[PDB]
Amino acid sequence: GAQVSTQKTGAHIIHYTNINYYKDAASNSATRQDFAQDPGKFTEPVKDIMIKSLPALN
Amino acid sequence: GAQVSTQKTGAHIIHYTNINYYKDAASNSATRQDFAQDPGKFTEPVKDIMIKSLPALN
Amino acid sequence: GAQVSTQKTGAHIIHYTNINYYKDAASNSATRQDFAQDPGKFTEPVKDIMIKSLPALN
Amino acid sequence: SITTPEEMIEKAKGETAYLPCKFTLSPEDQGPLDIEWLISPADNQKVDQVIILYSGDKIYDDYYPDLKGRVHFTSNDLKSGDASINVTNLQLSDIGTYQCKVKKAPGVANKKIHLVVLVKPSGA
Amino acid sequence: SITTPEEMIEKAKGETAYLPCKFTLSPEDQGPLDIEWLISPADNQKVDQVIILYSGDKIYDDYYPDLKGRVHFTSNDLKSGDASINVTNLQLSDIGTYQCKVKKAPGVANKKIHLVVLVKPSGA
Amino acid sequence: GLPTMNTPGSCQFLTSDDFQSPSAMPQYDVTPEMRIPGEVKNLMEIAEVDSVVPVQNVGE
Amino acid sequence: GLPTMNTPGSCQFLTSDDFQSPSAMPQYDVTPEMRIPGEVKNLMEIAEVDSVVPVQNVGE
Amino acid sequence: GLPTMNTPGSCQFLTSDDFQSPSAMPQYDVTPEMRIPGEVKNLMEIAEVDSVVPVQNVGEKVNSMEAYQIPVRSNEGSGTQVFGFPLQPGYSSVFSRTLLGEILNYYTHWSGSIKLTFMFCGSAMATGKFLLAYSPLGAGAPTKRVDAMLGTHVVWDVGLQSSCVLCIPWISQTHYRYVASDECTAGGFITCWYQTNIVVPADAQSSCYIMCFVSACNDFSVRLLKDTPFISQENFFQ
Amino acid sequence: GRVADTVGTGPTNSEAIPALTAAETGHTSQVVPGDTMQTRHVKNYHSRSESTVENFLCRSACVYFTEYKNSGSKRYAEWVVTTRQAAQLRRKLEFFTYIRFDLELTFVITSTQQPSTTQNQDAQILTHQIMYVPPGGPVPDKVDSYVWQTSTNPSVFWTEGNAPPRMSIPFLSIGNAYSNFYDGWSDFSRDGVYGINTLNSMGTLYARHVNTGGTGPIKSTIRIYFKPKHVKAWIPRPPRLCQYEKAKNVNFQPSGVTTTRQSITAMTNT
Amino acid sequence: GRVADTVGTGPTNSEAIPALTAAETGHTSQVVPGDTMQTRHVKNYHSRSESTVENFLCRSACVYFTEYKNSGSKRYAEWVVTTRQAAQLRRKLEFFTYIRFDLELTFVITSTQQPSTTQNQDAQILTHQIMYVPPGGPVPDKVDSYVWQTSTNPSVFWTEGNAPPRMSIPFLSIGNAYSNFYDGWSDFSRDGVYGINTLNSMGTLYARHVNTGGTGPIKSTIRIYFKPKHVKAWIPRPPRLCQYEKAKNVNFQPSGVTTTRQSITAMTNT
Amino acid sequence: GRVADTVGTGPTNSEAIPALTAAETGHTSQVVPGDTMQTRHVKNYHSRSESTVENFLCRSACVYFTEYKNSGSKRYAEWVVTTR
Amino acid sequence: GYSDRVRSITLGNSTITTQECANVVVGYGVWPDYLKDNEATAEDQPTQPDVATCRFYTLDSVQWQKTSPGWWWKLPDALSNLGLFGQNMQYHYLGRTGYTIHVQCNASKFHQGCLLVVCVPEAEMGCATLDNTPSSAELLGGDAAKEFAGEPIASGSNKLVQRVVYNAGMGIGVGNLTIFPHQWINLRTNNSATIVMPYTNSVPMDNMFRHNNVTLMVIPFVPLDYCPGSTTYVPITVTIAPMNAEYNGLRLAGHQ
Amino acid sequence: GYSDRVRSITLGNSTITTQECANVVVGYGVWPDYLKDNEATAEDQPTQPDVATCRFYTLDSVQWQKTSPGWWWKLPDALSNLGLFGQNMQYHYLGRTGYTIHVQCNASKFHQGCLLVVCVPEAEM
Repeated sequence: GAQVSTQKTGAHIIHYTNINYYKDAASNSATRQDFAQDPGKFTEPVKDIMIKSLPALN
Repeated sequence: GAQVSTQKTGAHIIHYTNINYYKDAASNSATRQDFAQDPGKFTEPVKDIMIKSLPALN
Repeated sequence: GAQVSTQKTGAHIIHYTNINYYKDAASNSATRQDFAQDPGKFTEPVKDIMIKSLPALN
Repeated sequence: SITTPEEMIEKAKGETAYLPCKFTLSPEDQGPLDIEWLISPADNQKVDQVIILYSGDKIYDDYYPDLKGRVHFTSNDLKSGDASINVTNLQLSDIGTYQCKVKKAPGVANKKIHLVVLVKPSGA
Repeated sequence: SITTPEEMIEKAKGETAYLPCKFTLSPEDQGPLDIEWLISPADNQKVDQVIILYSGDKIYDDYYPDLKGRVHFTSNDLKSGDASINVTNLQLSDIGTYQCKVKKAPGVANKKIHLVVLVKPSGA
Repeated sequence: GLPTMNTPGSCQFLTSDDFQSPSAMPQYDVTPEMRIPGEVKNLMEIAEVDSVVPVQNVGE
Repeated sequence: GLPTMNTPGSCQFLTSDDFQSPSAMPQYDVTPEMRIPGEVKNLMEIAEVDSVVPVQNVGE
Repeated sequence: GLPTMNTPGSCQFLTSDDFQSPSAMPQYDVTPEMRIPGEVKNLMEIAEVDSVVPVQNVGEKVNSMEAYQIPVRSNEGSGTQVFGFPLQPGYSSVFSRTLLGEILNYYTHWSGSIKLTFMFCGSAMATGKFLLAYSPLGAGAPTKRVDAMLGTHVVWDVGLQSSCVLCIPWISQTHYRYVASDECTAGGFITCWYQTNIVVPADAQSSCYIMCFVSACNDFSVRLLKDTPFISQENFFQ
Repeated sequence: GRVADTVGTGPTNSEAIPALTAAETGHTSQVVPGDTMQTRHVKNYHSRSESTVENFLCRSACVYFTEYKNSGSKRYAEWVVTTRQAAQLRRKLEFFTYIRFDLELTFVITSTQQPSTTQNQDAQILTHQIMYVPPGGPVPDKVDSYVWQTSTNPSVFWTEGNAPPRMSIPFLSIGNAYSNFYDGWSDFSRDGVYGINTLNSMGTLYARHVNTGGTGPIKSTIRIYFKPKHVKAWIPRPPRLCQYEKAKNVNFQPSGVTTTRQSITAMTNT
Repeated sequence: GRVADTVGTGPTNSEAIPALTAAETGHTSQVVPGDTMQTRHVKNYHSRSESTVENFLCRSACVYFTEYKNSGSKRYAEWVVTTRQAAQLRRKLEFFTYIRFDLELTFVITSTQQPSTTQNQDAQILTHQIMYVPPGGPVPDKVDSYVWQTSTNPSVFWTEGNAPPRMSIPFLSIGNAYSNFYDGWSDFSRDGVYGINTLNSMGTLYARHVNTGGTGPIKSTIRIYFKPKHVKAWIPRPPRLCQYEKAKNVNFQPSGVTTTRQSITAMTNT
Repeated sequence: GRVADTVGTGPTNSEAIPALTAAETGHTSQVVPGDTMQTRHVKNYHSRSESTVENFLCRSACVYFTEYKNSGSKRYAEWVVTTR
Repeated sequence: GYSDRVRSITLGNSTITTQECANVVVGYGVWPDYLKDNEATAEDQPTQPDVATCRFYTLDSVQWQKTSPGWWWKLPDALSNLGLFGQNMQYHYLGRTGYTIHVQCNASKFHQGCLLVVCVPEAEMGCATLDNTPSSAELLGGDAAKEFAGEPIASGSNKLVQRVVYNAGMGIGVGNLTIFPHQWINLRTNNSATIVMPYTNSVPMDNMFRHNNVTLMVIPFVPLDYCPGSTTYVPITVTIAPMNAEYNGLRLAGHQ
Repeated sequence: GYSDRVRSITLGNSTITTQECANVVVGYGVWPDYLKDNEATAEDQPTQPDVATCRFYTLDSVQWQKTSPGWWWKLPDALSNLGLFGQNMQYHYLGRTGYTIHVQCNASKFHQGCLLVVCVPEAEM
């Protein structure tokens, strides 16, 4: 039950193979390819949306 | 996800297998079978093509 | 890209597996199962065929 | 490293020599800064003698009785890249080779200045 | 290696012997060239004594008081493959076995010449 | 035995390695995850937040 | 790491072994083969050729 | 554990090995590639470019521009020799420091044809004709024009087209020849002779110079990488 | 990858002049033997695979080595990473003006017991630490420093007797290629050291003994091997003629363009 | 691969004379037992697989060994690569006039401490370097030479206790086959050494200690093993009768064609 | 995982005031260079993969070390497990 | 009719003609062009002046004597004081350009001599004093040509360039300079050389005062000769036109 | 472009070039060729060496002085000691050949003079 996944490469795709050997998830290798982001909870945590081209206070 | 490729052999075809083990491209093995060539940028870098059977200057 | 081939066995068939690991043919293992023969170039190198039941010279 | 590591300077007795030692740091150089000036006199057979030191945020004079009070740093801010020194009231008995050593690990650099002092003030 | 590594040469007193030592290099031989000639005399019990050397672009004579000024290289260009020598004004006291040693790493070769000098000039 | 050949790098400990390894605690059942506010996925999410500059950093 | 176990025979050099090995000369291009007369595939091909017997092998 | 058995070669470091290995810098994002002019894929692309031959490499002339100049002049006869050297493109001091030669000295074997281009650099009023000749080995180098004429050769007539090409074709008993000096793989001889004279009017210089260039033909190749004998070192630089 | 065949040609008498050209134009002639002589037809099978830029550059070379002891003054080694201290690899790289590559690093570490008067020496086995400090990172000033903690610096630990340690490094430049040559300055006033940039800055390597072994003195040596991989290169150059003098500049002593022979018709070297 | 069966035959009375021939013609008779006697039918299953040229040649053999020390005069070993210094493999190869093969090289390196007066010996583990210099490459003249930098020469590094080091070499000739015999010269005047060509030139091997170990003296020995692989061979020859004398020529001392017995009817050897 | 491109903008004369805001609100402004100057268009390929929380934290570090002897007083080591 | 010896080249308000030319060498096969969106890194809108700066500038002439070793010019710097190309260099952090280079030298059918004309990317030169590196005044001629020497420059404790011609100031063999883009001016064939050079660098744009990325070199391989009664003064004259010039990072003028 | 003043002629392993030529004269309109079956009389199979003998041989040069009357060369004989053409002449009773003759003489735009170059069948003197 092998899994094939893409390697990290440069810009101007090539693949690699993995097979889990052990019975616990905590034995697996690291999770290095999680590139999701969500900065809007720290920037812009305001109740009323603030449209950038308008005055902030009116 | 194995890749099969041809070995270097003599003239007067036989194959080999590879599987990438690591998560970065920089971990892969060397690229030894790139046999493209393009000498016309160093030889013949002239604006006007020069037909070999003609005089070069007329 | 595995190759399966027959093993050497006795007379009165069982198989084995191989996979090439390297990029040059000179890295492969020996060629031990080439059983062709052709002794007629050393025995009988005569221009006129010699039929065994006849006299050699007539 | 130091800008011009090999040079020679000619001055006259009574004048005061500027010995330039200007350096530039690499991004790898992250250790503490050390600056040493030593001397090898021409007349004398003593060799490789410290005349002025700078380390751990402060200066140390008083290493060469001969240059007592006549060797100083010329910059108000040494660690910005200037380790030049002034020698004053020059006389013949100091003609020699001065050496500037700058250390900031991993980087190490040195510079040799050959000071010639002449009788008459004249570059011929 | 050297062309004919074992030979014997007969000459008469007063004549001058040619000792051929001609060699050929292999493509592997890329070290510097060394050429040595040594001697084992018949009359005498001294053995393996250098008479003439060539190394590092130059010749060295003056190793055997007996052959002083009477042993020379015959080629204007030695490193092209010629290490032959001339001995001159031959007399009985030099009859012996001469040895030619050519070195150019990895390669090493030697040649033995047995020089016989006879009273009368005659090959019988 | 499958015929093998150890390459250079065998038995080294490289601190940025990413290998599997046996767990010392077989079949242990981790505490379930909770929905906690303010989850961070990327350090740049922090960098994009404003903070106050000490411009007048002179003496005392 | 795939869990493995070395068997007896590990790290021996047996002179009649048949193993792959890395070439010291990557991608070298061998001289092409020529058709040469008298190719030999098997030593028995030699044995089937007649040769002269020294029957009178007595003294000098 | 999967039962395994280590073969000979285990744990060696062979400098021409080609194995994977773990990166010390996981997920680092390389700078994107740029379109830069002059990309090189193969060293032969360099070998096929002409470069200037130091034919007159005699004495102190190697410390000046005169090493690249071939003297010719108006003679009081004809058929005398202009130059000669052997076809030893990696080992002859004539050829060893050209582009072709410098590449060859990283290799053990060479094969293929070679081009020698000559450019006459006298005044426009000077005329002349030259014989350029290659003589395969086995009989030694020619000493007269009438012996050089028997081999492969070109008769160059100097005019509006200023340059002439002698092709040295691959004529060998072996598919390859050694870069080092070796008599079993001797290459032969290259010579140049006055076919007629150099003739000038009055008030034009009667001495002139030719220049020579070398490059590889499209049939040329090299084998078996090695270290060059040209670079060396006694301590690590600083 | 193959080389070109030879077309067979017969005799000729015409206005076509393939062998006459004008080198003034900067063009290299494309002549083949069939242009100037009768030739047979040849089926050439020779290949050009051993002279690709990758195969030309992809071999391990020792760029540097140093020593450190288990006692005394010099307890660790320190090296700014560069290709310009070893002649053989520098010369090969400087065939090209600009180049991209990844690296495979291999370390060859060996130890030797030093003469002493200490009796009853029963040393245990030695482990070694090699730390790589990127540029800007703090550096150790003693063998027992918190820096060797290596929270974010990659380190390899290695015990003597095992296979040599090895790791890969990606193309690491802030520029789009490494530059082997730089005709300029880093300071905008051009009053500084000439030829210095930071497009090739790669960092520093530190090496130490983790344990001291036994009561006797021991000196170790670390040799560093670079193998380039995945190579791209641009703008070929004349190969270096004069011997190298300095690691940080191109300074040379003048030398003749080749070695000499006796005369212009001489068939041998001198 | 099997051998031929035996056809059963009965009595005969005819003009057919299979057993009478003429050896003058150069032909070897194809007679089988059924031609000259009554035979049963036999189903033969025997095979000829162990006498293929490959199986006959493909075993490891020691071609050469030498020694080097950690101190003193001879600090490294140097060997021009050849098959002609060890009798057993030379003789097997010289069954054939021309032959192509690849090689597998195995090295067996072992060390021994030498007698001394030095007290307190606590030697560390020894690593070894083996360098292969193709023909034409520069060679080391001392154990500490820049040549050991090996930018382009293949080298193997190996630590004692591990498995023996091994590498493959392709067919390496400039000719289309290696020649075991050469009836001629290298110089066109035939005034040189006879029997010398460069179709078998293979290069040189150098071996050294990387570290010295400890304070005591240590001598090591390197044994070199050749195994041919992927063999093709042509033009069989009579096997070598006389003992070998030199490595670079075929020179021999004459000897009888076999050993003797007492009389022409004697049933035992002498 | 990629970073954002740069939109090319030309001159402007209007009531839109992207560069004036009120930091009192706790909001961080979302301004980009095109709001306050003329810019070309840029195709940015840079990635943010090396600053994920995982890649930021997943390296080996020595948290503690100690010693023990084969004879004498301290024959074993003992450590309460912690990162602090 | 037609002849491939004549040529005209027009740029901006300038035009050059020639009646005895060879051909035109184009770089490494690459014609110059503006930087594209998918290779840019600087975000501001670039200025493209386009006839004010892309035009022929003629430099000061130079005398070919019978013993002349040769000349060189670093390219951004040679034009740095010259017109609006110079002004735009002075007011911007970043710049990008190619070039059309044209070298002129006429003489009679009775003179003889041969010059190599080469355009060398990244011509980092050596100092006579092995520990030092050469000063700016030694390397940068600044609209005046710099001269090679005939013999090695003596070592002192100076900052002079190691100037000897047969190593091209670069520790190489000068006959191998033909790997670079080049032509020959051979007095019996040709009175002009023309090279079109694209932008070359390891980065998309660069500062024009800090870094000189190409160097023109002109070197006599066959010396000038003639007979008495012929004209003795033979000058060489260089004209250079930048192509596709762009600038980024506007600020106050200067270089420090 | 093109010019009818340039010419190249290749035969065997030899080639000749010229940049100031006139044209090429062909015999009496007849190009050389081997003898045909219906004109042969000798019955044995002929040898045809074909590059070993069909190639350019350059003779010894000659000085043009202001008073030179002129020169002549008998053709089989001029080449009779010269290469494998000479050897094949020496070993055979019978032979048959044509020729390509090329005469070279350069001088400056300031010299003047005029030579006739003729090929005379059966020049009995």
